[PDB]
Amino acid sequence: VLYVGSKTKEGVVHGVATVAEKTKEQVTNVGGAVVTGVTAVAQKTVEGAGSIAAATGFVKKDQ
Amino acid sequence: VLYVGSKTKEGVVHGVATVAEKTKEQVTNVGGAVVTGVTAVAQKTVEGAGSIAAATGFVKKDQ
Amino acid sequence: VLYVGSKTKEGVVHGVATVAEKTKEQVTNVGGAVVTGVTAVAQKTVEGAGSIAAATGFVKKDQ
Amino acid sequence: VLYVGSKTKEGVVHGVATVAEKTKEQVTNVGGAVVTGVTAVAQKTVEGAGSIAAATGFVKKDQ
Amino acid sequence: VLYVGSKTKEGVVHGVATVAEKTKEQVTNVGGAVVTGVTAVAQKTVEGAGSIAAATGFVKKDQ
Amino acid sequence: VLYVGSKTKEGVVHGVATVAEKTKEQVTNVGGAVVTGVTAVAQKTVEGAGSIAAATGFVKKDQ
Amino acid sequence: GVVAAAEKTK
Amino acid sequence: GVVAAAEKTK
Amino acid sequence: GVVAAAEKTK
Amino acid sequence: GVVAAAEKTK
Amino acid sequence: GVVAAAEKTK
Amino acid sequence: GVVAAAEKTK
Repeated sequence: VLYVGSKTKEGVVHGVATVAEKTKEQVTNVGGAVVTGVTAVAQKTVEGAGSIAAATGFVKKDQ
Repeated sequence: VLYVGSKTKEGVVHGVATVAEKTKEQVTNVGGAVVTGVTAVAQKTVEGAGSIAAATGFVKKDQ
Repeated sequence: VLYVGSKTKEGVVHGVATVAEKTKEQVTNVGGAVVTGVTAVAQKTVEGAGSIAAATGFVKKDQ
Repeated sequence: VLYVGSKTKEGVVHGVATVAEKTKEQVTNVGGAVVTGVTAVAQKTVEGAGSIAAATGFVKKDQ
Repeated sequence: VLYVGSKTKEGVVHGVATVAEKTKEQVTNVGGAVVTGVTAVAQKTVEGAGSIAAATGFVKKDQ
Repeated sequence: VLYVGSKTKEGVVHGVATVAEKTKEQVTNVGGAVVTGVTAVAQKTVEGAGSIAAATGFVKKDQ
Repeated sequence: GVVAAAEKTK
Repeated sequence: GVVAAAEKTK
Repeated sequence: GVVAAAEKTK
Repeated sequence: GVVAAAEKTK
Repeated sequence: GVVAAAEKTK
Repeated sequence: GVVAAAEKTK
């Protein structure tokens, strides 16, 4: 019996109850980024950069 | 019996009840970034930079 | 029996009840970053820089 | 325009988020009544007696 | 315009978030009544007696 | 414009967030009544007697 | 003559 | 003659 | 003759 | 020459 | 020459 | 030449 990195539970979401009673919702983007309404999200990156709800306006690396 | 890094629980979300009764919601982005409404999010990055709700207006690395 | 880094519980969120009765909500971004409404978020970064609700207006590293 | 008993909202339940993470649940009844776990219940009785989660052990009206 | 008993809101429940993380739950009834766990319940009785979570052991009206 | 008994809000419950992290819960009834755990309950009785979490051991009206 | 015996002898 | 005996002899 | 005996002999 | 004009004249 | 003008004249 | 003008003339 070793259990090397075993029996784990990593990047987990459970038992999520959500109610969203919105009468009006409105997003207006003019250039750039808009991230809206991320719910119950699970990730596990290995040897990499992992974002979830990142937003960047604009990367301008001219020349 | 070793249990090297085992039996763990890392980057976990559970038992989340949420109610959002909003009559009006409005996002207006003009250039740049807007991140809105991240709920119950779990991540586990290894050997990397992990953001969750990052926002950057604009990276301008000219030349 | 060793339990090296085992039986842990790191970067965990549970048992979160939330109610948000807002009649009107409005975000107006003109250039830059806006991060709004992060709830019940869990992360575990290893060998990396991990932000959660960071916001930067604009990085301007010309030349 | 009269609106006699109109535009009402009576005996109403809405926007209910519930999470019940129970590892073990056990009811043992030996004679009598057991009422367990009533959630989000709405009633409207008119000219009558309306119970919701009543429990009576035993009515013994001999003779 | 009269609005006789109108535009009302009576016996109402809304916006209820609940989390119940119980590891063990056990009810043992031996004769009698047990009422357990009523949540988010709305009623409106008219011209009648309305209970919600009543419990009576035993009515014994002999003769 | 009269508004006789109108525009009211009677017997109302809203915006209730609850968290109950109990490791063990145990009810043992031997004869009689037990009422346990009433949450976010709204009632409106008219021309009647309205209880909510009443408990009576035993009514014994012999003869 | 109501009877409601019950046992859980383990 | 109501009877509601119960036992949990372990 | 209501009776509601109960035991939990462990 | 990035430009991101926007108007909401009501 | 980044420009991000915006107006909401009502 | 970053510019981020904004107005809300009502």
